[PDB]
Amino acid sequence: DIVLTQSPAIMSAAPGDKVTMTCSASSSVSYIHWYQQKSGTSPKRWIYDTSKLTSGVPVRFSGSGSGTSYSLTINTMEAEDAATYYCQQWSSHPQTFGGGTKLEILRADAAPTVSIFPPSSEQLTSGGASVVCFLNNFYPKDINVKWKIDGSERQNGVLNSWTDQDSKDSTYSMSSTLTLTKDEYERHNSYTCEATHKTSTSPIVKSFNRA
Amino acid sequence: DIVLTQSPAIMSAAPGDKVTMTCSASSSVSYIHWYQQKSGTSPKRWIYDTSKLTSGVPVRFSGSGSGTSYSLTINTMEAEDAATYYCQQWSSHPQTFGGGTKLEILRADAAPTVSIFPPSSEQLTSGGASVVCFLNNFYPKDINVKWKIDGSERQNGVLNSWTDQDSKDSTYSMSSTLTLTKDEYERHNSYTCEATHKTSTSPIVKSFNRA
Amino acid sequence: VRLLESGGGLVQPGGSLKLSCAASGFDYSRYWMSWVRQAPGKGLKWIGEINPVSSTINYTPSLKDKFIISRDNAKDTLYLQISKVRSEDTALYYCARLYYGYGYWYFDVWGAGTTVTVSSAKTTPPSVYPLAPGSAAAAASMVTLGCLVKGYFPEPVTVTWNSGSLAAGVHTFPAVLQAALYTLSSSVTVPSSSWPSETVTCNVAHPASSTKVDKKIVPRA
Amino acid sequence: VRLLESGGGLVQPGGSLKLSCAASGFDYSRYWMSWVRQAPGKGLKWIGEINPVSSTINYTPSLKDKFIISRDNAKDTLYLQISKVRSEDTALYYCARLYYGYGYWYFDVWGAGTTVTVSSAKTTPPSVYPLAPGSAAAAASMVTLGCLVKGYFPEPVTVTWNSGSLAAGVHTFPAVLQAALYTLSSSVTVPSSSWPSETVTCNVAHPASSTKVDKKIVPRA
Amino acid sequence: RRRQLIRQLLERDKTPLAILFMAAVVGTLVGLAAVAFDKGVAWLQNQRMGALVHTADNYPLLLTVAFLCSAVLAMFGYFLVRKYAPEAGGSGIPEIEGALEDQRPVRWWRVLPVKFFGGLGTLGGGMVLGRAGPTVQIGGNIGRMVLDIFRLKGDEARHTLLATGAAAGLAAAFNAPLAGILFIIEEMRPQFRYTLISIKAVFIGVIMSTIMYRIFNHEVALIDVGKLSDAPLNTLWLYLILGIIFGIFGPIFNKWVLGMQDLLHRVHGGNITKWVLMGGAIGGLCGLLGFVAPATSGGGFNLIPIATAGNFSMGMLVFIFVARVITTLLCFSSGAPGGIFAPMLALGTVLGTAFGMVAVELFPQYHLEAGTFAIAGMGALLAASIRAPLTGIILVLEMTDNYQLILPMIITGLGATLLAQFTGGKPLYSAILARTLAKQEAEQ
Amino acid sequence: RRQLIRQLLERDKTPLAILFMAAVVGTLVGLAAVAFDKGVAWLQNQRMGALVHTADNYPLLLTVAFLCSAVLAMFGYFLVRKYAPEAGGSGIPEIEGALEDQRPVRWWRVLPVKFFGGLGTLGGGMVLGRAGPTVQIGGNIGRMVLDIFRLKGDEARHTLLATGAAAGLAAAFNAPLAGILFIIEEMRPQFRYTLISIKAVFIGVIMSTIMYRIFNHEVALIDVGKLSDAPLNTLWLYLILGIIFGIFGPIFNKWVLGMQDLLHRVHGGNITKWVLMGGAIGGLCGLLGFVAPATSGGGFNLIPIATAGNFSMGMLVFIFVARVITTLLCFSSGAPGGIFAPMLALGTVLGTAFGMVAVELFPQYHLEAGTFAIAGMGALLAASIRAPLTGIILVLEMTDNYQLILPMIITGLGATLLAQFTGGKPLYSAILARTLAKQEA
Ligand SMILES: [Cl-]
Ligand SMILES: [Cl-]
Ligand SMILES: [Cl-]
Ligand SMILES: [Cl-]
Ligand SMILES: [Cl-]
Ligand SMILES: [Cl-]
Repeated sequence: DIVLTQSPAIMSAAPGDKVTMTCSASSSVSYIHWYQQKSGTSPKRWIYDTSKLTSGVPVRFSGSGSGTSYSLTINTMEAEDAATYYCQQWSSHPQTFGGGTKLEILRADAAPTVSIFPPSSEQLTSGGASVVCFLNNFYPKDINVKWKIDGSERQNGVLNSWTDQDSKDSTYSMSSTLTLTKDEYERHNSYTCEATHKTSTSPIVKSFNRA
Repeated sequence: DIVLTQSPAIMSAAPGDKVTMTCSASSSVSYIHWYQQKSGTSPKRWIYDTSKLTSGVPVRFSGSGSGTSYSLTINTMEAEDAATYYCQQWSSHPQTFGGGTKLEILRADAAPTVSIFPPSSEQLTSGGASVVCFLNNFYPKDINVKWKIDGSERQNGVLNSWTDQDSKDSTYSMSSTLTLTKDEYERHNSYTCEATHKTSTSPIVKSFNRA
Repeated sequence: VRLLESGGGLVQPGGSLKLSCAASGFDYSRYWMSWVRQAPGKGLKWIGEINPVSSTINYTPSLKDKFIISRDNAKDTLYLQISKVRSEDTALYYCARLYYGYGYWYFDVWGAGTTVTVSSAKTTPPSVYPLAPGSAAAAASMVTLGCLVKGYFPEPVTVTWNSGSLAAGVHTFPAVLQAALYTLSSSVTVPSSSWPSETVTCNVAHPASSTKVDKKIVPRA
Repeated sequence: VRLLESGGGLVQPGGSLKLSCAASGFDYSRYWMSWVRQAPGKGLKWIGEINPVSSTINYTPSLKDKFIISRDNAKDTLYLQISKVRSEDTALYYCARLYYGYGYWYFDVWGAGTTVTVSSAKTTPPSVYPLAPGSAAAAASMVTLGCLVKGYFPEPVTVTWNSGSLAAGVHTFPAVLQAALYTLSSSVTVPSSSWPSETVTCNVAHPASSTKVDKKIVPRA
Repeated sequence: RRRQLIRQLLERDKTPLAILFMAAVVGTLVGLAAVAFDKGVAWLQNQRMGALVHTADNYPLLLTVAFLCSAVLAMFGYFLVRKYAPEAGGSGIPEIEGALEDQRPVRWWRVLPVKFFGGLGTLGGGMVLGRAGPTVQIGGNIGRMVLDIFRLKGDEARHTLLATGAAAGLAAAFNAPLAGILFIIEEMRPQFRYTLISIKAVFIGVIMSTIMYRIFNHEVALIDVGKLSDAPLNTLWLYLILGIIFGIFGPIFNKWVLGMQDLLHRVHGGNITKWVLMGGAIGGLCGLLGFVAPATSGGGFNLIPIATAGNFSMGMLVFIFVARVITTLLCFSSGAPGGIFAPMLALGTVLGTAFGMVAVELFPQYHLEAGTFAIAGMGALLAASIRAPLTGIILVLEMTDNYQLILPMIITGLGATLLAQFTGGKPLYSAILARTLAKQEAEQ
Repeated sequence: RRQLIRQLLERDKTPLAILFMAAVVGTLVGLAAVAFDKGVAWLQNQRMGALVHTADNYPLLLTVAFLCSAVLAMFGYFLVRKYAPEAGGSGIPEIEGALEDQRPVRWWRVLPVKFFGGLGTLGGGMVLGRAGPTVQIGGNIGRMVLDIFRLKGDEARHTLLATGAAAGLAAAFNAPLAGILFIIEEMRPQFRYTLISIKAVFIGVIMSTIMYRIFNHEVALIDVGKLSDAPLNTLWLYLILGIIFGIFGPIFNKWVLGMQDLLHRVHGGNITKWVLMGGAIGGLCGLLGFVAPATSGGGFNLIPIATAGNFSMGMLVFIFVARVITTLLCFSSGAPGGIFAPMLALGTVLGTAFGMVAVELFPQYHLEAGTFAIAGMGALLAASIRAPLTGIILVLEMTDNYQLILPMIITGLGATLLAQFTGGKPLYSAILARTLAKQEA
């Protein structure tokens, strides 16, 4: 079983730019294939037999490689090239796919928009108390959220989730949700949400007081 | 449109006999076909192109003819041949079928077997009262059923229905059903069913009394 | 290799019905499908034929769109639409598969059938009543049972016993019409030692009515 | 040409589910069908492949019958049975159509794929809470709203706004699992002058739980 | 000289109308004949059932009549050859092939009745003899009989009516017109000197017969196998290999068939009774096998479909191979009035299939189907033994209808002769002529 | 006899050196055949980005639609009149004669000429095949090697020339069988035994076929699907159709021939009267390739459409005659191209038509016009070039309807049966005879 390993695991380059991803085989392969996979859709056959673009593939795309190492390339990559490319062989049974490479529309830094929310009145009516805090549209993806109850640290009960790069503005958005017991919550006032992103030296705070 | 007309419309001969049915065309035809139709079944491709028995057709059957007048024959027919044979042409469009020929088997006497039935309890529960009386497996088909309520004639409401000769045993079976209103029925006792057939001089009676 | 055509039934004069015919057991393509109808008692009359790619379709000396044969090879199904129907259209409609010998085509494998009755009646289910021997049953070597199927429209009804499992000694008389209603009975002779002791069931089916009933023949208690 | 595979879903460890793949838009025969699965986050992994006449069937290296691929060309459908399922079996299952160029076969045309969660945890509707800005809302040019959808199982939930009629400025973070329960929030930025004044409604749907709820985001008192 | 050519070009394709019209009568006759033979052969193998089945109880009584029947006929076959037409006994193609070069006679007034009724015995009995040769030979004589009855003169009318009679024959035996023609003009025709054989004349003959065969064999292929899978290029070399194997085995099988026919000449010395008896011997032997392991006996045709399908196991194939490889020699080599053409197909099919099953499990990534190889070799043993690649390749296609496999079928049958050459051996049909031709003289 | 007996025993022993060379030939022929095929297209492509560009101004369109063709067309004729007159035209009569050692293989000249030469005539839009062009570019390839390796002998000259031809025909229609059956039914010296090794040709044809496959896979040239079958009661209909092709056979031959004479005047022999009359018929064609393409171009593309029954009886006859013209006018005008492929297109169209008539004539035969469209796709070859077998087998090889073999032969046979009994001769052999006699004297 060939061990196809696609080189860049993740990569970003401003459109129009030329980009190239590797795909090494542990042993020897020939006539590798490539499949493009955009979020929410099944894989699509892009390039095959090492370099035959598929009926539809922009002539922007180029295949290549031999025996132990192959590669796929885009002369002037577009925005609609953002996706995950999977090289796969079957010059040896059983077939095998590569770890995949993920192409992202590198863009200019974007300050994150921070919106904080006091637990719904309805949820408080059940012992639950979720303090949601959004961090919408920012680049790069690295961003650090930190909560402060009544002006103090806190990492217990906190849960974050990043979205996958926006197809359009190619920004990132991640939410941080601090969960508590209606009582645990009620016994405090200040609930701040601190966001630290490249775009600024001084973090972005956004709190609200029950009082 | 050729006017195919199959000679004997109906014919009867005893198994082991040589039977032959004709099929003349108004004009000229060639490579006639024949389909066999036994009661209850769609037609079956028997002989074709004037004389090609179909995979399965006993070699008992032979095809023939020529332009104006064709024929189908059975050298020593067997009782399983009881059916209706249809010659059909398509050597001239649109295709056309013949009138058919009903083959009937001649066999030795074979006296009925009556069976009287008292209206179901469920039918009585709705004002209906049908007195069914079968007459299974006789021959010839000439059989006379006659009803007698409380020992008296009756022909009103009586309905008979014969079946068609049997493909296997060449016998007939007819049912006779007297219908009455629950009340009309209830106001009597003796319900006899008399069958008169060649096989006997004295009719066959089979009654039942509500009492 | 089977040809099973549905659609048939009851339609009021000046109506339209789409008879279907599902094929199975062979390659639908490469094949010229046709229709032929048998009028109760009468013979057969070719209706139409529609080649594979349906780039050909010829009818009998009909009218404009009395008939409208078509086919969806994507469902190996043959069709037949009849508009402005009239009594002359009440017959058994078969869909055959066409082929030939020397070349003068024949109707190869004819399907089942499907009936169309043109009338103003109402599609009426049947009533099934068990015909068990009376109390004075002279229980001899063989015992004749049977069940009655009456008050249904239109034809036909299919009566089997124990689901066909009991086929020898069965009878089903031709249905008789009366007062816009059909009526028939089914005979089934079995060995006496075989009946009371076992379960003799008559299963009736009335497609039009869309009904199926199993009457268990029980001795007259 | 379409490849639609159903069957997926929720199954308890040690279970068995028959995934289906209905093919349409091409000739099922002449084709080698296969299955490949993508574990959430991870890559693809070929499961197996079954030739036309199914006189050949291979599976990735996995013991005896963990998998049983088959096909009924009479229904142009590909099957996949997985027995004694375990968490490692929780992934998206795609059925592909196989072809080749020079001869070193490829996965030609894929399908949407069915998800398969293998868990102990019990299904669970979700509770939807409105996330309106606090009382100290610095009502600027744009106003960020959103509604929380927590405590449900299994995936997924579909959140839209005003019924999709409001698609620009929408967000739906990936759901996080915790204590056999899923939780996700949905963001939706709109023009301030556009919100309080109008009706911002978030419509969540949890097919499994068989529920649908519309939470109207009203300003905090 | 260009002076002559320029006049020859402008004179191309002008076959005497009298000639053409006669190639029609020939082809027609060849056909009716081809059928009668084919039909009669079967009719007998039929009786040979109503014999067994009638005695299906007493097993020893079966195996008895299963021997006797074949034997009795087989003998009758040989008899009608050794005592009325020695030229018959055996393929029959070497003769007609030689008679084309005016090197052997067409004693049609003798051969026709002999070869015909003679083969009904050998074949109708259950021997490992084809029907090809037998007819191809019965063919020419038909074309010759006409040539004589209408005393048509001028070599053209003797080499043409003899040639069309052949293809007419071959085609009406496999229901393959193309092959019937391509055969004459790739093997049968005098191999070393331009000839007066009119192609256009042959066609007409072939056609006429193919029709005749269509009038009685309507609606039933001889070898239905359905559209097999395709063949990518990356799996092409595997067919070369298979060819190479056929190539080295090609001449060898030829040595055997040849020597075998010598080593069998002793047993009878030349004695009619030592033959006829040794006849019903191999005969009865065959009929026995045709009830205890049919794949080893009879024509072989019937197992071609089964083989391609992959219904036989590797074990059963090898058994069938060898078994036949033997019954074949023993039957043909024994100078029985029969052929070795068809039975050679059976061997190639079986040998190919086998190759396939191995190929399949060897490279599951080529998504192979042993059935292709069963077809890439169904005519390869013809491309190594009789070294008639083109006629094979086209005979196969003509009856396996899998053109998608033409690139592979050629790459095998080519490799076939490529090794059948580079490793001794020669046209098994030409060598037989050379010998019978040499044996003609070298004995006076 | 003693000789024969020694010859039999000496059969099929082709020099390993010879065989190994047919391989290189076929291989080369192949790559070549492809490049030609590819290039032609590439150009017919430009003519698109050209029209589309001027798709706004109609007259401007019709202008560039003429110019482009003309320009190239001329470039074709030019490279022929001024560098290899032996090219201009089919190319088969030449090679065919060269087989009998009656013409030369100026490969160092012909190859570059015929090749780039055809890219113009064809790449422009002329009613010229690609068959001959390559069959000819073929033998030269097999000759170029014969020379570069001085393998001595006739066998190595008649064989490497032959295999280069089949290799050539094959890589043109992707039909190996045809490629081989051709050489040994037409091309080979028709009246005297020869030193051409079959086994050698195969290897050549194969090697090229592979070459064609390496670059053409997954797409046929003429996809028609499995057509209906054909009962015997409808066989005679195909004979008739053959007889028609058989009378029209020689006639079309007369025209093609004479027409090339009546066209000789216009230029007299003048290079400029040709080259100009070149882009004349050229530009003409390219115009038709935008105002009625069925009249112009190669014709292939409409063989499918024709068999389908997509063309009406009207449109067929239009297309027939139209092509019957552009064909002559283009081929007969000594342009470097073939008349082989376009002859197919005619037979197809002429067959279809015959079909639609047969259909409505006998609805009871449940006919499908598409079958006659195929029983004639190579019947015009069986009357004009009188090469039935190669045709029949070339059609099969690319229509894949073996069910129709019995019909296809009964037509093509009747084709030559009347093409014979009514004058005419191998349009390919007559051209040789002409070009051969006009030679001495
Ligand atoms: Cl011999
Ligand atoms: Cl043989
Ligand atoms: Cl033989
Ligand atoms: Cl020319
Ligand atoms: Cl051409
Ligand atoms: Cl040409």
